[PDB]
Amino acid sequence: SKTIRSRSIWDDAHAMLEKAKAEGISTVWDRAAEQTPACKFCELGTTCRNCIMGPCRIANRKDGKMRLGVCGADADVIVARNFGRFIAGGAAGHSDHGRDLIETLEAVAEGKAPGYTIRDVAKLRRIAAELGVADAATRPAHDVAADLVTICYNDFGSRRNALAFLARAPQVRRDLWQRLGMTPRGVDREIAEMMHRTHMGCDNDHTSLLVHAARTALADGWGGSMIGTELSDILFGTPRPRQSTVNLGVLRKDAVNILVHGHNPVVSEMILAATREPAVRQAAQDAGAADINVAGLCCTGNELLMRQGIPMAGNHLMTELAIVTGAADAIVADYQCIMPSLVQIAACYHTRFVTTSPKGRFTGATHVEVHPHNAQERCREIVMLAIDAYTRRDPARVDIPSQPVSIMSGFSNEAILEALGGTPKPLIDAVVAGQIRGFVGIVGCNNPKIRQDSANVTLTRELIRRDIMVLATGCVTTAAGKAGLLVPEAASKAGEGLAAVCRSLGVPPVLHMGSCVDNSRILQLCALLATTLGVDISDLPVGASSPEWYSEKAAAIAMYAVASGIPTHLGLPPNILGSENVTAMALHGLQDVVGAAFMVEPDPVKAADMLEAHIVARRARLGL
Amino acid sequence: SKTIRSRSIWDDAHAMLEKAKAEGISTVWDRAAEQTPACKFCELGTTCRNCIMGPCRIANRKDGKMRLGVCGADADVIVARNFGRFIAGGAAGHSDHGRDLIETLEAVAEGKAPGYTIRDVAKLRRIAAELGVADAATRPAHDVAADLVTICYNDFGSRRNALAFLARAPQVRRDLWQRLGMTPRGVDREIAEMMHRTHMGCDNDHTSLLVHAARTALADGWGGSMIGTELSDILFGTPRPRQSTVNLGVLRKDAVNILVHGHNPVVSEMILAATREPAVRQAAQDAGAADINVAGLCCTGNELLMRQGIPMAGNHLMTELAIVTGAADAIVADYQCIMPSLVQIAACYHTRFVTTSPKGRFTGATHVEVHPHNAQERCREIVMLAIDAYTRRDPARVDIPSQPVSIMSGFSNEAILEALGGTPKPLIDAVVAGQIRGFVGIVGCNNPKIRQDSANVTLTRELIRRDIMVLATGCVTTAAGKAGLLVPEAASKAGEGLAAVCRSLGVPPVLHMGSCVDNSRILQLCALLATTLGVDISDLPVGASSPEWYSEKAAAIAMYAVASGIPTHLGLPPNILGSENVTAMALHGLQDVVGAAFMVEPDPVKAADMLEAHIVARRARLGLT
Ligand code: SF4
Ligand code: SF4
Ligand code: FES
Ligand SMILES: [Cl-]
Ligand SMILES: [Cl-]
Ligand SMILES: [Cl-]
Ligand SMILES: [Mg+2]
Ligand SMILES: [Mg+2]
Ligand SMILES: [Mg+2]
Ligand SMILES: [Mg+2]
Repeated sequence: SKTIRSRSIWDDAHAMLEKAKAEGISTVWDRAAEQTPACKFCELGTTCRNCIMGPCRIANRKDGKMRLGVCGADADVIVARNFGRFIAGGAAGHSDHGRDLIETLEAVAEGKAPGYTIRDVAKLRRIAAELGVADAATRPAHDVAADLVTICYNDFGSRRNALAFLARAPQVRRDLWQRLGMTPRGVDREIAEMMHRTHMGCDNDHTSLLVHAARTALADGWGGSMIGTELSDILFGTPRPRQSTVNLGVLRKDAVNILVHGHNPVVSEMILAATREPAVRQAAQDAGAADINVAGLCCTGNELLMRQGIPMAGNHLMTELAIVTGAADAIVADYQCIMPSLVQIAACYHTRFVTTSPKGRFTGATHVEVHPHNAQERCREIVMLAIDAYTRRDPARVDIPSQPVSIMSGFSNEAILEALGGTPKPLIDAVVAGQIRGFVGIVGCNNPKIRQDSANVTLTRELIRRDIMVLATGCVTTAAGKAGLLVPEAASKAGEGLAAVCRSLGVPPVLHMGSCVDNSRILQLCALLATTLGVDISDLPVGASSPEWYSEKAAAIAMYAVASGIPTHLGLPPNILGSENVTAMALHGLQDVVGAAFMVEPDPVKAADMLEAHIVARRARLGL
Repeated sequence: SKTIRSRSIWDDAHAMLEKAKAEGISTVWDRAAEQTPACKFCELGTTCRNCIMGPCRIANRKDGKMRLGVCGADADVIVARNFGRFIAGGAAGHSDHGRDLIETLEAVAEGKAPGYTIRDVAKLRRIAAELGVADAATRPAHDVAADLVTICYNDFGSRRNALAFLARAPQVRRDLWQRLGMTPRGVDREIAEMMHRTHMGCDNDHTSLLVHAARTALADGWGGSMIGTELSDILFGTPRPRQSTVNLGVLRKDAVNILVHGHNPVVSEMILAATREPAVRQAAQDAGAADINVAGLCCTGNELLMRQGIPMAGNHLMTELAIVTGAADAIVADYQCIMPSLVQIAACYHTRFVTTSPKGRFTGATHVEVHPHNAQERCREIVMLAIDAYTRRDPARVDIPSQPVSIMSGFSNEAILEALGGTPKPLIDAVVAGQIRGFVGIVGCNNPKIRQDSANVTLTRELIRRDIMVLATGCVTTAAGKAGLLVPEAASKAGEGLAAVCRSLGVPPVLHMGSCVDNSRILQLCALLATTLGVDISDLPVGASSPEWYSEKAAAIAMYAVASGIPTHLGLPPNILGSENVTAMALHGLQDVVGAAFMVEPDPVKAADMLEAHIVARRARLGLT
């Protein structure tokens, strides 16, 4: 089918799209077509629904009418407020994620989280000492954890002048933030202040609104997400390199297939542990299965991949198709990016759709709520539901379409530094020598507006060919993985300089650095490289790119990348083009404020040219 | 003009609308007409922009298309998420306001706020003791203040199971909230969680979303707003009854007129103090003025009215018209409900438009930022800017249209209890005897969709005629004031029972209880009455109404009133009618969950009937006639 061919580059997606059509199942692509064309005001950002003096629409008319909202706000204010709330929603997703990790580490410290423990005590003592816990090296681990919990919770309070992890950024960058009024102070506080500023008659200056949008996003990258990443490593282990597989072929016809979907490893790690219990495995055998097969979707899949090597079934636009295989015995979801259509598609089969979070409620789902105190018992209950669902699987509707593709995951900063011998000097030397011209983090989503993973894969191939190492996170992981680029042998696809470094280290030219919260690792790596060189992050040969983004979370990541000094490419524009001034600020003006700006370019080859050009200019700023 | 008559019931508004039209000045009414008809999907709530898989619209088409967003979300989810973010924006406005008061009290306790003091130490010690500060009755005031600051900041953290002031609610109500998952835990936390829940692929159950909307609003009424009110009383004094005046006639042709606008008294109290410095008064006289004349707009005006008796120039839809008088020499703004049109209208005159908050930035304004450590110095600079602007006032463009109307303000709960002799017993006795059949808080805004204050005033008149005492806050204050209902003599307009009680106490039938954050005073009063009677707030003969609301803050107030058990009337619907299920939950389903629901009724006489009928039903359950 020509329609099916245009929706994805992958054979496993094509096969399930044909199967979905044959069974009359509507997918995200079908609903995207129904919503095209979109409302032009909504797409431009020139619409406001923030009070019931409105709603209002703005147009650039010669007769002067509809130039202002009822309150008098112009297009610049309305667009900037909409963008600010958009970013705030993204930051809030990461904020609540990080908060849940704090609450879990606290439950461990109190001895009230059966089945949870401190799995990297060394990192616990290191992070606690870094953030100022007294005698972190020698005090009992639970006491050190309790003090770290208090520091993290205080960053979710209203009394700080700067977030705890912000001290990682170079001094020149913290000084710049302080002067600009951009320093993030509290993870929840910046979000709440954004919602206040965007109320009618509060912040009515587009520049001020965008500066606080930067501050809100920085409170994510250096706050909610960084706390999420570092505490997840403490609770579940610091990732180290390991082999795994990717695509729908990780599902097994002869096993109980449990797909974990969503974001928080507090749930998926305990689902995994439940499947490994002897009596639970025995119950699956008694049902006729060969074993229990856990496979990951989206970010929680990234987390199990990074720490346990659990194979990943797919990314955002693969989620509906994973159920269409007919082999998904249960989906276990927590929150964020879980399309509610999955509840209806699961209803077409035997599949149990299980929700686990009080925040991720889906009408018609099977709710088995999970908290640290009951997770071990509840996750065992959930696996038994999956085994019971497996006994009702219709074999005539099963179609697992592909063979899995080998990948290498686990590239935490700890893992990168260990592969380098313990210091960043061999990496710095390769950059100075020009073997590695720079680094680009390719992050973010899929979007039905772009043929699935076409731009993600093309940009990855273009960059490594130009001796630019790629750091992959989020749903881009599945793209690079299915393209064969997450293995050391993919050095054959890189330019001469990058291939030589990769082969000397035994690593791929594309390093999987984790989930979307683990974009905080890229911030940490840039801060480390800048501090070692005595420069700003805005002087490093780095870039960021989300060629196929969709979510508010992705926009917040892009904003905190830009605000931290990292030129950031987006394949698609945010809904801001109705304000020329807001657009010019995002694409150009921010360069003169924070030392980086957004780029919007749907051609991934042209995006590669633009990212490379910034890297070249940065290499000149360093006199290379 | 028939068009001008239809926009407001007030002569001062009519006069300035005529003047604005003659000078070619566009007002909020003119822009409301340009924006009518509105977008159908935006009006119904059936549109979503929460990701760039969209934007999406939900339609009812024969081919069945556009029933779902690209992610699969239906109309119920989209409408509920939109209403949830709407509520979170209102809660956030009050939240940041309360936070600023915490930071001000902390600066005072540290001795780093020249010109600020603890004006009500007795209330400081009482509130601190109520919230658990050890030895609040005896320790040094600055130590007690530091400990109270810590308790208030902890409610803006992420470690509480319940907000500190929630203990005021009766146990039965706290038990209900706890079972429902509605207990507010952290003022910022609930707002952040709402923004998370409304991200694509998180909370996709409309009942769940509305329950968290209730929790988010409760974190305002029992958190951000109540902290704001109580700390404002501690810093600037507990309101007591006093006389003042209202309407555009409070401006003086012979004076430097400084209009304070916005919400935070931390600024307007220090502007007022600066105008009272002898050297600053002398500068105004040397410029030709008789004096400096501070007048209030919107909530910061309510604040200065309640605590200093400062006359109030007008409410929401009067704000542009106050500049059209040609006598506004400076507008001093902080944040919230400040229409950016005021910047352009000021530019048509000599008026200086001064912003004072890092949060309230206006392109083209004169920014003179104010913080506790520099407010005394900066507010003096702002008043000197106003005196300079006065020297450039064009006398030929001045038209102050009316004579001011006398009002009585200052009815804090402390003042009400003092008028009752120290206890609520005489008020309960009047309620039991049926002299006062019930109480209704009339709160909230103006809205160009309704002839200004027509519904505010008609509802107030209808209720007091039916022996229902009215508690007025926000922009309703100005409406009742200009109607002549905020004075003791207005008992003549109430029914026989309410008139007798009012005359025995010497109070008006309409009690001004302050600004929009001071709607927390109404929550405190209901909680006190419920606890004294041993019932829930949902058992009290009470109601709430915003006949002419517009803001997200007003919806958050309505939501936390409903969630606390207060039947709440809105003159206009929120943008939710695109979902019958969400609408039915708001208007009916909540009744069975929290003991109260929303009502939507644009006819203020019918609104009076519905509010009274709820009051009659609650009086029956108390065993009264
Ligand atoms: S805030 Fe202003 S632009 Fe937005 S809906 Fe209200 S009146 Fe219209
Ligand atoms: S969240 Fe769902 S309904 Fe909203 S814009 Fe995105 S795809 Fe459309
Ligand atoms: S749907 Fe109302 S403006 Fe786009
Ligand atoms: Cl035109
Ligand atoms: Cl508590
Ligand atoms: Cl009722
Ligand atoms: Mg706990
Ligand atoms: Mg500033
Ligand atoms: Mg301070
Ligand atoms: Mg619950």
